[PDB]
Amino acid sequence: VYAWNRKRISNCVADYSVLYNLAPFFTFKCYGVSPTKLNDLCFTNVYADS
Amino acid sequence: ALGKLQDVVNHNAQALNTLVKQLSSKFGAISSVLNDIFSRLDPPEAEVQ
Amino acid sequence: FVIRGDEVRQIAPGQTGNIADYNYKLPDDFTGCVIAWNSNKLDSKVSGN
Repeated sequence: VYAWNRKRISNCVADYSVLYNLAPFFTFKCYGVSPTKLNDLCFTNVYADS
Repeated sequence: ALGKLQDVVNHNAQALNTLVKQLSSKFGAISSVLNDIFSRLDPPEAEVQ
Repeated sequence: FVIRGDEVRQIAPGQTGNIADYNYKLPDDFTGCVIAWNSNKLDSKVSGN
C-alpha cells in the first residue's frame, strides 16, 4: 500500500464486462459515474492502481 | 430564334433544382438528418428542433 | 422512493442510467413536479442499512 503501482491503459477498447465475474457478488462500488453505463460513454485516459 | 420555348423549360428545371437542393439547409439546427436528431438527442427540445 | 444523492438526476424526462432504465422511467410527455430532500438523519445506520 505504501508503494503502490501505476499503469497507463491507453489505445485500446475496454471490456468492463469481464470484471463482474470476479468475487461472489462483488465489492464493486463506483463513485462519480453510473457503474452500468460506462461502456457506451468515451473517455480520454484510464489510470489504474493496485 | 426559339428562345421563348427554351426559357420556360429552363426556368421550370431551375426552380425544381432549387427546391430539391433546399433540403440540405441546416436552418440553424444541430443537423439536417431527422433520425440523427431523434436518436442522439432527448425529446424535450428535439421536438422543437 | 429512496435513491442516492448523485443519481437523482436520472429522475427526469429523457435521461438514462441504472434506475432510469431498470427501476423507474418517466414518460416523454410529463406534466408534474419532482421533490427531493436529504434524509441522512433518518435512513442512516452506523452498522449498515
